[PDB]
Amino acid sequence: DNQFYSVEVGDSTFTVLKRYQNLKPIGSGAQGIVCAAYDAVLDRNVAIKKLSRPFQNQTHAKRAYRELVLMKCVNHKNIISLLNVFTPQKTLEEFQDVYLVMELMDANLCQVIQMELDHERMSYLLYQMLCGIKHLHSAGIIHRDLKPSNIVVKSDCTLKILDFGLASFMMTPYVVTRYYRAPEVILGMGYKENVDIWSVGCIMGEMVRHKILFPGRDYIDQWNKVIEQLGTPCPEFMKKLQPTVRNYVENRPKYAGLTFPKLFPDSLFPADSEHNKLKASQARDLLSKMLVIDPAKRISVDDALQHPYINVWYDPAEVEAPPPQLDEREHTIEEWKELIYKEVMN
Ligand SMILES: COc1ccccc1Nc1cc2cnn(-c3cc(C(=O)NC4COC4)sc3C)c2cc1F
Repeated sequence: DNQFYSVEVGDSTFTVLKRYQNLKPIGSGAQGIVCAAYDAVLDRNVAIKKLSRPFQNQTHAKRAYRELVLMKCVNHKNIISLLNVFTPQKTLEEFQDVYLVMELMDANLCQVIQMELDHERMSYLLYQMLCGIKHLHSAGIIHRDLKPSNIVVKSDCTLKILDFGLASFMMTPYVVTRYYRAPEVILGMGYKENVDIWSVGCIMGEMVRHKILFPGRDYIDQWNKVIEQLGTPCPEFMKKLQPTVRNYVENRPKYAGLTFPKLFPDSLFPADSEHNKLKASQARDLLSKMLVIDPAKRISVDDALQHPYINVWYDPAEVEAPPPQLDEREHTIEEWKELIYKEVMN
């Protein structure tokens, strides 16, 4: 008689509204377990993510409340839009789980990275990534943690971002990915909008190379791979570092740094025709303006949107959606539960 029913996807239990049918697992998609389903009311397929007791600790709760708030705060075709938010529980007292429903896409960006892509679809994905990031920046949201696993793609090239990024101690055997974070994040520097441009460059370079550009067990190894390939930054960059990090970075073995022709040889790009020959040099040129250690010498979102490799997709109304209440501090489990429950019920 109630509007909910229970199914077992994996070893997880999905209690969802009776409008969603034929639940099957898909991918990881951060912060829990996600399902594909058919929505009988909308006559379309959807993705449903379960947030199991998001108020169980500060890290889970601060992020969950931040997501739930910020999603009815953005409106752009390359940023996640929720079709529905619900909890099967009736009261605050019994409140346990939150379910997020969104349009069903087809694949991670990780899977697309493994593929061998043409310039037309490559640049269109980066175009959509830059538009979504521009929208977030214009809404006063600087991500700082873009990664392929949090960007979903459709078969027709459409792309959406999922997570809104950073704002700590976890208990599970689930590890965070850090390879796409900017030197500002690795070195605790204070940042600006183009901190997300470094992440786009890491993604674009991985699409070309089919290898993580800057892998490592932690920031120690990750930093070595940055300076090994890009070289030690100029004395101006390091002047802007805090004394302690300053000493560790000044004393790291100096590296000359390879040029971008040798970092991404023409072998990695299609270049059997004249069109592909030109697009390869354009693609490599943008990479060299994005994979810059010093954020003062790093290209901005707006400048990269006007890059010849990118601007072939520009259209009058395509990022023209201005933002249509704020973060909190230290709360307890009881307080985060009530805060999250209110946002769910409105
Ligand atoms: C904050 O994140 C979320 C918030 C709310 C709800 C969900 C999410 N996350 C989430 C959303 C999507 C949207 N599409 N997919 C997806 C579908 C795949 C697939 O195999 N589809 C078959 C081919 O057509 C059936 S693969 C893949 C990555 C997702 C995976 C997700 F984890």
